[PDB]
Amino acid sequence: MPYFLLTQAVRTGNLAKFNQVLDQFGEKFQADGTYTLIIRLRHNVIKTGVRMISLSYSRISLADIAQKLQLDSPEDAEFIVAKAIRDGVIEASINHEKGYVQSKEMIDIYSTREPQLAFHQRISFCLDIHNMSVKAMRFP
Amino acid sequence: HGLKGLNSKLLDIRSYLEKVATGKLPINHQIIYQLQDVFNLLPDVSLQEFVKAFYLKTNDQMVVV
Amino acid sequence: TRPANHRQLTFEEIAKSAKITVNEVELLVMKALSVGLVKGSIDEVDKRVHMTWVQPRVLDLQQIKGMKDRLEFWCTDVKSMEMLVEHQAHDILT
Amino acid sequence: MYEQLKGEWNRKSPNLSKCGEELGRLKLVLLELNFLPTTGTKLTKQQLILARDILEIGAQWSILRKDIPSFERYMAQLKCYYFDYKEQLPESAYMHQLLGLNLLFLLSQNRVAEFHTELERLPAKDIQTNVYIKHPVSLEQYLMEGSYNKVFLAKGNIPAESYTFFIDILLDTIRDEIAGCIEKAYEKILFTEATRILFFNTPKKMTDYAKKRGWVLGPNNYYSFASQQQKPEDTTIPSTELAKQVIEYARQLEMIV
Repeated sequence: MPYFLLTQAVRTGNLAKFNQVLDQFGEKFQADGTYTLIIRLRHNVIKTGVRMISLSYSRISLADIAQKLQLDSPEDAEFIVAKAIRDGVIEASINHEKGYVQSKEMIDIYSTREPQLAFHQRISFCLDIHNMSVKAMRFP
Repeated sequence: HGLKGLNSKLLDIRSYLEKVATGKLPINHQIIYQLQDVFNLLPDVSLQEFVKAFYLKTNDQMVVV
Repeated sequence: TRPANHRQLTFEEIAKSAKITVNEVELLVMKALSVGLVKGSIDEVDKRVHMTWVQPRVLDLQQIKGMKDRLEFWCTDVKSMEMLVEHQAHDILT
Repeated sequence: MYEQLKGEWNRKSPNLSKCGEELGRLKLVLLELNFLPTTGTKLTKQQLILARDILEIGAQWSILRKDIPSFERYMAQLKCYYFDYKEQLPESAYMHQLLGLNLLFLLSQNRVAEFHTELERLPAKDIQTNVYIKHPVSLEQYLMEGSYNKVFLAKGNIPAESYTFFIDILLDTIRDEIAGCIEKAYEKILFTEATRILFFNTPKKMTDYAKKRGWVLGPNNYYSFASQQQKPEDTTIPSTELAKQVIEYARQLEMIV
């Protein structure tokens, strides 16, 4: 009941409920030893939507993300987007010439260059299963 | 040892044009470099389409893994 | 002059060095393909002329000197990277 | 012996010789016996009462003179005295602002991972009371989301001592980071954008970032060049090491029987 209703308030843009259920269920947070969420998850209260928008949209104007994050200011919304790309939350870029915030490029060389860098571990893990099988085989 | 002959034929063609660029023996104008003039144009390594040879490398890898 | 380093020659270099007009560089290279001293191809949206060349002739001792340096780079690439393969796969060689 | 507990503390300390007397006071206390076991014995805790107090006023005189390796030196030994295993040790009334000096210093030099793991030893003083500690953790919360300006509008409110020798460094390491964002491909603006983004309708700060940074004022137009690299690629570079990996595949198939 605390944690399911916690992420209930996180997904919506409501902070008054977020502060209410902190006050309601803080003593349960005392038993779990997790006081520190209130100081470090209020960061992601504003950063969850900008992760959600930049995954949905592809080439957005900063004048429209202000009302969509209900921040009512385009001038600091540059800085929230600047902090998220600084933290590597979204890989996107900003056009600071006429107000464009565009996302990344298309699906990349993922079909060509990547998959052997997953395949090397799976060779090495499965033959070690074959090695650990054969070495521990014959006790009689 | 297939590649140990690749430098062995290379060290022989190394020694020949050292002693004819030096200029000891007369330059065979007919075949000794005119056939090499044909040779020295075709190690084509043009990248950005031959880079896309390597999902077939992933394909040859995929059956192994 | 450029030995297949970037042999995709642009049209203005031919039109200047042959001092021919721009519209006649295509009829000039189709003649050289018709004779058979070159086996390239022609792009026209970029107007760059791709080159594959099989006609040999004399090469005037100074170009052996540059051919030596390219053969010496060719030497240490073959030699050292064979020592990499042999030292790596020594125990399954026999 | 028992050297000037409030000698030149209250009015002024322009001293350099009492700094040597404090230097000798360090040679007195830390050569008495030790402070390592600390089993019981309030009588041998009595010099531990004074050893805290002389390092508190040593940390007071350190920030009075702005010595950076010394200030972490006195504070670590003070934190080692709150690392006492048998802490009877009545509450010195300077502790909360002393840790607030440490909380603000370690915030300023970009020890942000060390910042939050420092906050574990504070049970409930962050919420109930203690504006000496509540102010830098409200400051770090302002650095969290997007709120640069609430930091600089709470600049004119320190309930503690002046804190100026830390917050001059703390804001300078903010200004160059936003300068580090604007020294990217963001090409040209005017002084009024340096007034809005950076701050400060004209002081000599526009001279400060003309000489430190670039930002030459042209025909009422600044200039910042492109910091974007060329990205040299071949993407057949791993041809050696991929040829290495397949060798130990068959080497681990054969040869180990």
